[PDB]
Amino acid sequence: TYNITGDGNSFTPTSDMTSTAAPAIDLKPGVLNPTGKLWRPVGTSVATID
Amino acid sequence: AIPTMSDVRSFVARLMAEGDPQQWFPYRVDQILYWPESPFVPPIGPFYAPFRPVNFPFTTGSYTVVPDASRPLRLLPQYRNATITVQQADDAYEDTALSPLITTHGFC
Repeated sequence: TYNITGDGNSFTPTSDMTSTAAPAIDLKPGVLNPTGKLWRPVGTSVATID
Repeated sequence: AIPTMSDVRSFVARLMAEGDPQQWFPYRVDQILYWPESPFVPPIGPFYAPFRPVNFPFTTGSYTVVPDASRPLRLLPQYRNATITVQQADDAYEDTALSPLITTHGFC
């Protein structure tokens, strides 16, 4: 970090650079999913696929 | 009662086809249904059940002793909601048809 109390610092507000952050995010239920729960062939070898 | 040469040879022929069960078995034990319909006593060597309770339907019911019906049977085609495409329908017909055959005309 730099001493704030120095010279050279620009005050250029532009349309191009419109403030933004991440205020909130999408958390719709629908949107939560993707997707498949992970499972196993009973627990024995490659036979129990059923 | 005592099975005919005919019927055994039929039954065998049928058997020696395709398609596989669900409840397999290890060769170290006999595995007699985990759903306790089976009257499984305590046998010498068989433990009990298949070791692995999976999932499949079952039920109890006796067989209706119906004689060989020397008459052709009618069918009411009650419908179920699984609706095949015309081409496939047709196709499968083509696949299973006993037709062509020489039609007894009868009378006008």
